Amino acid sequence: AIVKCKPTSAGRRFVVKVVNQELHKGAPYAPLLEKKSKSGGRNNNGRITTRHIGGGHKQHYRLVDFRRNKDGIPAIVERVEYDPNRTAHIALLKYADGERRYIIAPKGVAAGDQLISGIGAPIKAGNSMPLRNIPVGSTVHGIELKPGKGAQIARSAGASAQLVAREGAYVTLRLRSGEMRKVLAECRATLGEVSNSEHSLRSLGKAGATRWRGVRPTVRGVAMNPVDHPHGGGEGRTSAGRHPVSPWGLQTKGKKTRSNKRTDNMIVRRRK
Amino acid sequence: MKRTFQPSTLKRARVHGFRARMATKNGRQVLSRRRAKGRKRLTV
RNA sequence: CAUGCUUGAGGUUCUAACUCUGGUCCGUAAUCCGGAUCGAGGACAGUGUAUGGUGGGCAGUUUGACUGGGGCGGUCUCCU
RNA sequence: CUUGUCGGGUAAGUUCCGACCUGCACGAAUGGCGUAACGAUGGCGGCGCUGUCUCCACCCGAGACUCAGUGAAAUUGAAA
RNA sequence: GAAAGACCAAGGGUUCCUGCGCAACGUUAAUCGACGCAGGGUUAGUCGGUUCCUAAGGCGAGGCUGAAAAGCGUAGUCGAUGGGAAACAGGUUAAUAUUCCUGUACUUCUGGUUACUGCGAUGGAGGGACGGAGAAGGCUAGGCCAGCUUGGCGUUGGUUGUCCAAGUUUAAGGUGGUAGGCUGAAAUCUUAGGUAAAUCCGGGGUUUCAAGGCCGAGAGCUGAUGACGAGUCGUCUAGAUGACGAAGUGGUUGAUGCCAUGCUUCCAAGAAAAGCUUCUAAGCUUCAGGUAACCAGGAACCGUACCCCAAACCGACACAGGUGGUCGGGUAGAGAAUACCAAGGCGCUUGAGAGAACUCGGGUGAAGGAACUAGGCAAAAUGGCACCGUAACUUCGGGAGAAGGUGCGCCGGCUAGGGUGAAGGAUUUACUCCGUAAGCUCUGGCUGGUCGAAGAUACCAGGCCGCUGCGACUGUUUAUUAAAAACACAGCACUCUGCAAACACGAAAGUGGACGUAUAGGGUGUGACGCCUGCCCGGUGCCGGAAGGUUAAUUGAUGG
RNA sequence: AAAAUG
RNA sequence: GCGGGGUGGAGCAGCCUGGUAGCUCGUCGGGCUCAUAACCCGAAGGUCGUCGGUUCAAAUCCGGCCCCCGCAACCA
RNA sequence: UUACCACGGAGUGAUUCAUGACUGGGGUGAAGUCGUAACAAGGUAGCCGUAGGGGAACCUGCGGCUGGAUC
Ligand SMILES: [Mg+2]
Ligand SMILES: [Mg+2]
Ligand SMILES: [Mg+2]
Ligand SMILES: [Mg+2]
Ligand SMILES: [Mg+2]
Ligand SMILES: [Mg+2]
Ligand SMILES: [Mg+2]
Ligand SMILES: [Mg+2]
Ligand SMILES: [Mg+2]
Ligand SMILES: [Mg+2]
Ligand SMILES: [Mg+2]
Ligand SMILES: [Mg+2]
Ligand SMILES: [Mg+2]
Ligand SMILES: [Mg+2]
Ligand SMILES: [Mg+2]
Ligand SMILES: [Mg+2]
Ligand SMILES: [Mg+2]
Ligand SMILES: [Mg+2]
Ligand SMILES: [Mg+2]
Ligand SMILES: [Mg+2]
Ligand SMILES: [Mg+2]
Ligand SMILES: [Mg+2]
Ligand SMILES: [Mg+2]
Ligand SMILES: [Mg+2]
Ligand SMILES: [Mg+2]
Ligand SMILES: [Mg+2]
Ligand SMILES: [Mg+2]
Ligand SMILES: [Mg+2]
Ligand SMILES: [Mg+2]
Ligand SMILES: [Mg+2]
Ligand SMILES: [Mg+2]
Ligand SMILES: [Mg+2]
Ligand SMILES: [Mg+2]
Ligand SMILES: [Mg+2]
Ligand SMILES: [Mg+2]
Ligand SMILES: [Mg+2]
Ligand SMILES: [Mg+2]
Ligand SMILES: [Mg+2]
Ligand SMILES: [Mg+2]
Ligand SMILES: [Mg+2]
Ligand SMILES: [Mg+2]
Ligand SMILES: [Mg+2]
Ligand SMILES: [Mg+2]
Ligand SMILES: [Mg+2]
Ligand SMILES: [Mg+2]
Ligand SMILES: [Mg+2]
Ligand SMILES: [Mg+2]
Ligand SMILES: [Mg+2]
Ligand SMILES: [Mg+2]
Ligand SMILES: [Mg+2]
Ligand SMILES: [Mg+2]
Ligand SMILES: [Mg+2]
Ligand SMILES: [Mg+2]
Ligand SMILES: [Mg+2]
Ligand SMILES: [Mg+2]
Ligand SMILES: [Mg+2]
Ligand SMILES: [Mg+2]
Ligand SMILES: [Mg+2]
Ligand SMILES: [Mg+2]
Ligand SMILES: [Mg+2]
Ligand SMILES: [Mg+2]
Ligand SMILES: [Mg+2]
Ligand SMILES: [Mg+2]
Ligand SMILES: [Mg+2]
Ligand SMILES: [Mg+2]
Ligand SMILES: [Mg+2]
Ligand SMILES: [Mg+2]
Ligand SMILES: [Mg+2]
Ligand SMILES: [Mg+2]
Ligand SMILES: [Mg+2]
Ligand SMILES: [Mg+2]
Ligand SMILES: [Mg+2]
Ligand SMILES: [Mg+2]
Ligand SMILES: [Mg+2]
Ligand SMILES: [Mg+2]
Ligand SMILES: [Mg+2]
Ligand SMILES: [Mg+2]
Ligand SMILES: [Mg+2]
Ligand SMILES: [Mg+2]
Ligand SMILES: [Mg+2]
Ligand SMILES: [Mg+2]
Ligand SMILES: [Mg+2]
Ligand SMILES: [Mg+2]
Ligand SMILES: [Mg+2]
Ligand SMILES: [Mg+2]
Ligand SMILES: [Mg+2]
Ligand SMILES: [Mg+2]
Ligand SMILES: [Mg+2]
Ligand SMILES: [Mg+2]
Ligand SMILES: [Mg+2]
Ligand SMILES: [Mg+2]
Ligand SMILES: [Mg+2]
Ligand SMILES: [Mg+2]
Ligand SMILES: [Mg+2]
Ligand SMILES: [Mg+2]
Ligand SMILES: [Mg+2]
Ligand SMILES: [Mg+2]
Ligand SMILES: [Mg+2]
Ligand SMILES: [Mg+2]
Ligand SMILES: [Mg+2]
Ligand SMILES: [Mg+2]
Ligand SMILES: [Mg+2]
Ligand SMILES: [Mg+2]
Ligand SMILES: [Mg+2]
Ligand SMILES: [Mg+2]
Ligand SMILES: [Mg+2]
Ligand SMILES: [Mg+2]
Ligand SMILES: [Mg+2]
Ligand SMILES: [Mg+2]
Ligand SMILES: [Mg+2]
Ligand SMILES: [Mg+2]
Ligand SMILES: [Mg+2]
Ligand SMILES: [Mg+2]
Ligand SMILES: [Mg+2]
Ligand SMILES: [Mg+2]
Ligand SMILES: [Mg+2]
Ligand SMILES: [Mg+2]
Ligand SMILES: [Mg+2]
Ligand SMILES: [Mg+2]
Ligand SMILES: [Mg+2]
Ligand SMILES: [Mg+2]
Ligand SMILES: [Mg+2]
Ligand SMILES: [Mg+2]
Ligand SMILES: [Mg+2]
Ligand SMILES: [Mg+2]
Ligand SMILES: [Mg+2]
Repeated sequence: AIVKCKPTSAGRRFVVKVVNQELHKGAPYAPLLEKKSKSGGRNNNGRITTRHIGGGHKQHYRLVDFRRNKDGIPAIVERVEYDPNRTAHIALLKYADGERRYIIAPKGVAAGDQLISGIGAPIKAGNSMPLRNIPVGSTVHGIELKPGKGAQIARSAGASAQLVAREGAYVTLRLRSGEMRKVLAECRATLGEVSNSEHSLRSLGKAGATRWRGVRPTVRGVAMNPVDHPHGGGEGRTSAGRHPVSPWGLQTKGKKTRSNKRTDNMIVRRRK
Repeated sequence: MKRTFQPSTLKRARVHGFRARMATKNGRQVLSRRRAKGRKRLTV
């Protein structure tokens, strides 16, 4: 539930908090955690390759099962947790033979639920099974692109895709972006959408809440000198006297940058 | 006022030391160029 | 006008070249790298070479003289 | 142009506040018009307080002054 | 005197102590010295390293890539600022001491003998193992007071006494399992799991019980008839030497230190690996190995002097500068502020005069009170606690300590409580529950008296108010003339990107983005909030279209 | 289909 | 200092390239209407700012003058 | 000498009158200017609520009413 904060301070006036009272408030499952360090946006040459990255809080990595290849054994949701490195929540499952695993929590799984997988599973939410025998018109999430590779699409909060068509050994499904893309019918998906649908109804409230997530301030190119940006220079405030452009000379107000040409045959319709 | 030289012997041996010049061929020519001048120090 | 012999252009398909930052087996005690085998794409992508376009992202430079200081203006060759 | 004109404040106000519209040459995300809280931010006005001032006077320490010791500097064509 | 005292780390390297010196060094002299000469001085199983383990990162057999040099990276092995065994009190030198000596401990290893025995990993499980803030307790160091012992009887009125001075100390360890924290326990059958196996862990079933199991400061008892202790006696040259050596106790207060890696709560969701416990695999199997008791021995190597908020380190100097962490007493005080002191340390390496102008740092000022000036710059003024009271406006939080006002010292009378706490009582008969007079300590209330010019009496300790421009606010910025209206910001919008993502660094391999997946990632402009954001696609960009016109390498008909 | 006023 | 203009009552073509002044509104006269407006038909109306010059011929070329409108007037 | 207390002072609010540059509409007045919104089916049937636009009456969208003409 979203909670609006009282204007007790100048930095609490516009804070809208997403608070869920049903998340687990103990400790995460230790056997499925490993360390991860920050990079600052620097590659192995030590140079900044992606800017406005740095700082934040220490985090652990949670081994989330994106494959979901225990076909047949029924599971049971044991708790829904917080993940520092998603925007969705995660569900800890206990199978009929120990073997606890993390998955991405669907929209309405709390403490029971079976969440079986494989061919022949029911059509309830949270069940995983190949795209071939998912009824046409239903919504899916966590779609994988290569068999055995793991889920790639529809993974953030409240995300979903819809199965539109099916013919041959391919299925066509409409992505959250508005794009029609054909996917192999051998690949797997999960029914329903992703939890934490209200993630978008939040307000950070202050400059310090951006830094808690590891994001550094963004200077705008007009506030620079000609040596630093194509937009910089001029006496007084100027409006970037040329057509708006990237720091490295690429136009950004409308120019298309896709140049794949290998996977064009899997794009039925563009997003735009 | 803080001055530029703040001494430390661990950071002195790891940057200018003998085993740091012999790691790369560019530092192995500093040593040869100093053995030819006739230097007595030859390494930090 | 079917034909037989060739080549130009396009579409469709197949696998056997190439591709895989997909699975499992071995080297092996190893999310590298090789080999084997499944799976997908497939003569496409990609790279070499030749070529048209774009390209201040980057570079080497030029941007005249007279002048009651320089600039602005005017003048710069020939005839009475 | 310009200290535009009118009103307020002051004994007297090229600054300040409220208006007019003749906008040399405002104007709507190089955002337009307002706005509580905030500011070692710009302008103006009050109360208290005062050596800021009329106009300076006395007093207390450290130099300056004399004695003993050590002992520089910039500069310099030559100087009756 | 929250250092200008004491101690660690870095850094320095003989500056440490003694004997002999004054040429030079020391901003003066020097008999002195961090100066010259010559000797001396640093003692470890437990302190710090090394050996064991890893983080960021480095190197990197093969490998991939690259004109050459070389780049990246797998296995691996280096890398603390972190993890992981164990010692304290007293004495002692001119110079060392948790090291030497005395006394009392603790950890670990080796070789034997006996007795019983399934041993075995690099692999599996457990454990190590952890955030911000807050709060209620328990305790300890430390501090005070009383009593006790020893000495004193005061150059000037009184001082044989509810008088004055000093001391009233004692660790590690062992025993103890307390305040308190966490957890259900045992037996039996079984298994889509932990890459193979497992009696270990995870999962499932049945039976029984309300009691076990792990942590945990601290008190007390002992260590300790011992050490220490004012001082006294003997011996010697004013100081050394040996022996003896009094009291050594209770009550209150109480930490920012320990219980506490605990408990509650909130999002920003809070290191790894080894040491450690346990299970089996390959191998032995009557050797090996393991488990207990006893006996005998061992713990190697390196650093230990001195400065260390500075005259010894970084600044050319014996330089108003800079330098990480620990301790930190008394009286006032909320306080680690401030004032006066303790322990301890110092008076800052030129002086002596005299008392001109002028300069620097201050004190007081008649009448006036900003008339000064670019401008109230500077100065003056306000300043604490309790109580009363307080405007426009507002995003309902605020503005607000708005503004303004009253009381405050000391000495008595009466009076209401809290905390600790003998005797007593109870049964959980003992590290226990309830509760108590005296004493000690902490909060008040109403009622007088009294001194001064003035009682928050010194140090310390907000000046306030009314209109406006700008930027919403906290924050950042030109090290060394600009701290702002500039940058950032939360919020808004446009646009690109379907994952081997766009994009960026790399002749390339590769890496970041991201172990993320359109509620996500990059670029661009604007900049909380409220009301809004109007017309123009002619120019230049971008997006889409494919008909026609032009149009490169290439090909080579024809002609000469 | 156009059709204002006095 | 440089540049562009002055044409019926009003606002705009004609000036390039010398020989022919045009468009809309307005004005006048007659129509339709009970009357005005709107609408229809027919006419008038500018020797081209002024002077001077070349030319057979100047709104048109070349000069001065009087009127306007734009820029520029900078470094100390 | 203390207690009560009038005059008089200090700070800060509320309320009510007079006035104020400049501005918003209202009413009245004459042979003024622009159009013609309503009254007939007033020549696009009018009114009500609401929103946007425009020299002005007013126009347009959404819903409602008949207090609408012809058959
Ligand atoms: Mg960014
Ligand atoms: Mg993240
Ligand atoms: Mg920005
Ligand atoms: Mg931004
Ligand atoms: Mg930007
Ligand atoms: Mg700027
Ligand atoms: Mg700038
Ligand atoms: Mg740069
Ligand atoms: Mg540029
Ligand atoms: Mg400007
Ligand atoms: Mg600029
Ligand atoms: Mg510009
Ligand atoms: Mg370095
Ligand atoms: Mg050197
Ligand atoms: Mg095939
Ligand atoms: Mg990748
Ligand atoms: Mg491979
Ligand atoms: Mg190809
Ligand atoms: Mg090609
Ligand atoms: Mg190519
Ligand atoms: Mg250039
Ligand atoms: Mg060019
Ligand atoms: Mg360039
Ligand atoms: Mg050159
Ligand atoms: Mg040049
Ligand atoms: Mg140049
Ligand atoms: Mg040239
Ligand atoms: Mg010149
Ligand atoms: Mg000139
Ligand atoms: Mg001149
Ligand atoms: Mg001259
Ligand atoms: Mg010129
Ligand atoms: Mg002016
Ligand atoms: Mg005025
Ligand atoms: Mg007046
Ligand atoms: Mg003034
Ligand atoms: Mg706009
Ligand atoms: Mg601007
Ligand atoms: Mg502007
Ligand atoms: Mg704005
Ligand atoms: Mg704009
Ligand atoms: Mg703005
Ligand atoms: Mg504004
Ligand atoms: Mg600030
Ligand atoms: Mg202000
Ligand atoms: Mg004034
Ligand atoms: Mg004096
Ligand atoms: Mg002298
Ligand atoms: Mg050292
Ligand atoms: Mg020496
Ligand atoms: Mg000495
Ligand atoms: Mg001596
Ligand atoms: Mg001498
Ligand atoms: Mg001397
Ligand atoms: Mg010496
Ligand atoms: Mg190690
Ligand atoms: Mg490493
Ligand atoms: Mg390497
Ligand atoms: Mg190699
Ligand atoms: Mg190691
Ligand atoms: Mg090591
Ligand atoms: Mg360490
Ligand atoms: Mg010493
Ligand atoms: Mg000993
Ligand atoms: Mg074993
Ligand atoms: Mg392990
Ligand atoms: Mg730790
Ligand atoms: Mg916590
Ligand atoms: Mg904490
Ligand atoms: Mg005590
Ligand atoms: Mg006595
Ligand atoms: Mg006496
Ligand atoms: Mg006496
Ligand atoms: Mg004891
Ligand atoms: Mg003990
Ligand atoms: Mg207990
Ligand atoms: Mg030592
Ligand atoms: Mg020492
Ligand atoms: Mg010290
Ligand atoms: Mg000190
Ligand atoms: Mg020094
Ligand atoms: Mg000195
Ligand atoms: Mg010093
Ligand atoms: Mg103190
Ligand atoms: Mg102090
Ligand atoms: Mg003392
Ligand atoms: Mg001195
Ligand atoms: Mg003197
Ligand atoms: Mg003075
Ligand atoms: Mg004074
Ligand atoms: Mg006086
Ligand atoms: Mg005075
Ligand atoms: Mg006076
Ligand atoms: Mg006064
Ligand atoms: Mg004045
Ligand atoms: Mg004056
Ligand atoms: Mg001041
Ligand atoms: Mg002052
Ligand atoms: Mg007050
Ligand atoms: Mg105020
Ligand atoms: Mg009196
Ligand atoms: Mg202050
Ligand atoms: Mg202003
Ligand atoms: Mg600001
Ligand atoms: Mg702050
Ligand atoms: Mg900074
Ligand atoms: Mg500066
Ligand atoms: Mg500032
Ligand atoms: Mg800035
Ligand atoms: Mg975005
Ligand atoms: Mg801006
Ligand atoms: Mg266009
Ligand atoms: Mg167009
Ligand atoms: Mg196109
Ligand atoms: Mg009319
Ligand atoms: Mg007529
Ligand atoms: Mg200038
Ligand atoms: Mg109407
Ligand atoms: Mg009408
Ligand atoms: Mg009508
Ligand atoms: Mg009509
Ligand atoms: Mg109404
Ligand atoms: Mg309209
Ligand atoms: Mg309407
Ligand atoms: Mg209607
Ligand atoms: Mg109705």
